[PDB]
Amino acid sequence: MYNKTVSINLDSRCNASCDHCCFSSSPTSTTRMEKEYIRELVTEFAKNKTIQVISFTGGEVFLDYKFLKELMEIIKPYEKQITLISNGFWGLSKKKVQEYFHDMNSLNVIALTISYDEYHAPFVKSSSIKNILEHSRKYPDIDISLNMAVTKDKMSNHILEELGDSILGVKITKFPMISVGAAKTRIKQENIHKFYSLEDEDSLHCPGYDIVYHHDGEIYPCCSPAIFETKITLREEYNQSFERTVEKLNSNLLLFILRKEGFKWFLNILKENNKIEEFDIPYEFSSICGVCGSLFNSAEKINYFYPYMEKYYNENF
Amino acid sequence: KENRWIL
Ligand SMILES: Nc1ncnc2c1ncn2[C@@H]1O[C@H](CSCC[C@H](N)C(=O)O)[C@@H](O)[C@H]1O
Ligand code: SF4
Ligand code: SF4
Repeated sequence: MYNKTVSINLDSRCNASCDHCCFSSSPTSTTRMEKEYIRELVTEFAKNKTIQVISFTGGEVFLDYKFLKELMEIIKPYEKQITLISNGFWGLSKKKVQEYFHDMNSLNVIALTISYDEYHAPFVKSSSIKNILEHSRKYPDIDISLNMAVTKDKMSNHILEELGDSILGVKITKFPMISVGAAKTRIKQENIHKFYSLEDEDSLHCPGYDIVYHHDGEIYPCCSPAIFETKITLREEYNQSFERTVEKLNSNLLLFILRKEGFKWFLNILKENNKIEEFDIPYEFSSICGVCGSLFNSAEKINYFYPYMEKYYNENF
Repeated sequence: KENRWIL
């Protein structure tokens, strides 16, 4: 269970410095796993019989293209599928776009997501994005998507218009901000959309787990921006196998209760014990992950649930 | 869904 896909966050370094960035990525970001350690991880994931998809994220994965192509080439003999996400800064040159698409097509890259919005706009020109989107027409086996992070004051309405006909046939999704990283301090909270509240608990369910080996050296149960500020980690030692990561994910009591009972199990404990204000749990949220982030972003918060999770285990199994 | 947001 949860062992057919894995993600690696290659680095926190990025050419951009978006004001919403969950990692606060910038050209001077230093948080990353060693290159040799990542090589060993990719080699293991490629040799693993159950993994089908390996996803790469950052930071900006195309910043050190030589290392990315080297990692994709370790996977090549094993025939696993690859997904990539990028700010498309490399789209500036049609010749680079041609080179990278040719590489991606021969290295079993099945999906490429390009992020572009008013937060990315100061660092990447619209023309770079257009170049990538137009050339993708020649590679129908690569799934192309455009991810746009928006706020009430920065809805990216003019950005799509300026992309012109390059967006024809491309899946576009506009999404709200998770109040984590640079979004916590550089964006007014009144500009973040509020779709959920502590009251409509019936819809508070985690979308699912997806293992990520993050640039901070930890392992996370999902790839949501919110998880990275939590203390929920699947790593117990420096050299830990994927089998052990999956076994830890599948035997984690907190994640088991979260999957089976939903966020209402944790929220009702805090309401019953009058800890919503003490734990700084927000009243409204842009997404379900926003609740997740605030329930478990400290060791005190997680440890608070232990006697209740212990009682749950005894009662149910 | 949100579990594959940054990928
Ligand atoms: N605080 C936050 N809330 C919501 N989405 C965020 C976020 N921080 C980053 N993202 C989004 O998460 C995605 C992956 S960020 C890393 C991949 C790459 N540099 C890129 O920009 O695509 C991007 O689409 C980005 O806009
Ligand atoms: S959102 Fe992506 S492009 Fe923007 S700073 Fe973060 S990693 Fe870099
Ligand atoms: S609800 Fe929590 S565990 Fe589930 S995807 Fe969102 S951040 Fe990850």
